[PDB]
Amino acid sequence: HHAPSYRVKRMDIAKNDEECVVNAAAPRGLPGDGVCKAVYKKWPESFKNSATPVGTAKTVMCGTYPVIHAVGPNFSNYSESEGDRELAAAYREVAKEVTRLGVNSVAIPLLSTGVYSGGKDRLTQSLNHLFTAMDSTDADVVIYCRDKEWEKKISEAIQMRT
Ligand SMILES: Nc1ncnc2c1ncn2[C@@H]1O[C@H](COP(=O)(O)OP(=O)(O)OC[C@H]2O[C@@H](O)[C@H](O)[C@@H]2O)[C@@H](O)[C@H]1O
Repeated sequence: HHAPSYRVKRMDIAKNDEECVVNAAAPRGLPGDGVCKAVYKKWPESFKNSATPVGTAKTVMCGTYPVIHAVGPNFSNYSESEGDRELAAAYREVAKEVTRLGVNSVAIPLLSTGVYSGGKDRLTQSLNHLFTAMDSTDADVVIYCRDKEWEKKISEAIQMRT
């Protein structure tokens, strides 16, 4: 009867202490410069056939460690309304994969808030879609970020719901 939790840590997600990781991935499965740079350095084997459409997630094992490649929309290319829909959908697929995998915990970044943000601050938009998808799972969720002001805002959002 474990109590599922949310936490946020400001550090490289490749150093996570959870049972699986979510990559903020690209649709063609190519290595990138954000989270995906770290994921490719740490779990390169998980990039075999990791390509998957925008708005979806695809899990590839590195050994027995699952890497869930979730592809948020690039808001430079999508309208605000369609990009919002694809971002929500990518997180829904993450929740389904976390559940299917049976893991007790997952390390997760904020999708579409960096390289794919279209130059806008999307912390709240992305975090709220994360909660909408993950709230109904019972895995411990650890959100990884790099910006010190974002850490505070994410922490505040978590705490105000408890
Ligand atoms: N190693 C990291 N650990 C934790 N957070 C990180 C890390 N690297 C970046 N971040 C932060 O994670 C959030 C998501 O940013 P991106 O990784 O750039 O993801 P996204 O906006 O979804 O862009 C995906 C695209 O970037 C490429 O890396 C990827 O291959 C894809 O083409 C941002 O707030 C970013 O500052």
